[PDB]
Amino acid sequence: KDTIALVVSTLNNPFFVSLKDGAQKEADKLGYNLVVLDSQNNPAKELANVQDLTVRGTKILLINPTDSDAVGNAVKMANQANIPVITLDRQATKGEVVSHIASDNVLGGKIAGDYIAKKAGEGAKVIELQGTAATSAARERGEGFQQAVAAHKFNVLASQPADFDRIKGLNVMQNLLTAHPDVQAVFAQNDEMALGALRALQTAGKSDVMVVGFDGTPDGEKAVNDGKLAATIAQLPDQIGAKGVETADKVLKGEKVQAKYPVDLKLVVKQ
Ligand SMILES: O[C@@H]1[C@H](O)[C@H](O)CO[C@H]1O
Repeated sequence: KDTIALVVSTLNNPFFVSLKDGAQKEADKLGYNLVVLDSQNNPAKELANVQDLTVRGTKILLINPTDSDAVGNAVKMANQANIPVITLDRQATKGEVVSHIASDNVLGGKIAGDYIAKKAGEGAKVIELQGTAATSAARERGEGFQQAVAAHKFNVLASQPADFDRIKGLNVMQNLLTAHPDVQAVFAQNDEMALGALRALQTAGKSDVMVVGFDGTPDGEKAVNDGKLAATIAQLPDQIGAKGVETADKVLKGEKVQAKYPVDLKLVVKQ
């Protein structure tokens, strides 16, 4: 069996666990050996992961960048080693990439903003918990959210990165809460930060604040169902992973593939 490598940004996020399971199930299906490497959100670790794979007989590299701008050196090393690179979920700003597979994060952010305006009303006072700064996913969701801010005249009280992490999202929201107790709604750029934000609101006794997450992970869907999370934009991580391995197969078989493959989003609300 030919080996396909999957370098994922982190395995400490349910979203990336499902992405890995999607790839594993498709690799099993198509008869490939799948090696999984965790970069642990560290560009230095990511680079070393890629350097080690280029000599393991890896035929194709599926990579989820820890940083869209810094991953360029790793992609270029794969390029020198003649190993095709497919990015999943986040882009690579530099280096040659065969195909990129992800959601429309600009649309995702806009839909989140529109839903908030529908519930909390136009001109609502909002806070935004942004993802890791140098990732295409976070940059795009902020951009889509900025279109909603302008359309619905939201008053953005504060906007700060909590790095797609639940504990950080918790602490950042705790601090912004003390400084802006008049917040009406919060857009968290992933479900982990949205879950952390809910816990901060719980600790602070603020039951009145509407929170919108992003991903539709098991925990995020449970919160929406329990009525704790107002909504989440569901992604299809398992299908981003499957589409990556499927696309890896086509490349290895000499079939040309599209440069971009979108994966649908869906607004998830209770009922
Ligand atoms: O799309 C993914 C998911 O939202 C994850 O939760 C954080 O990283 C983003 O790039």
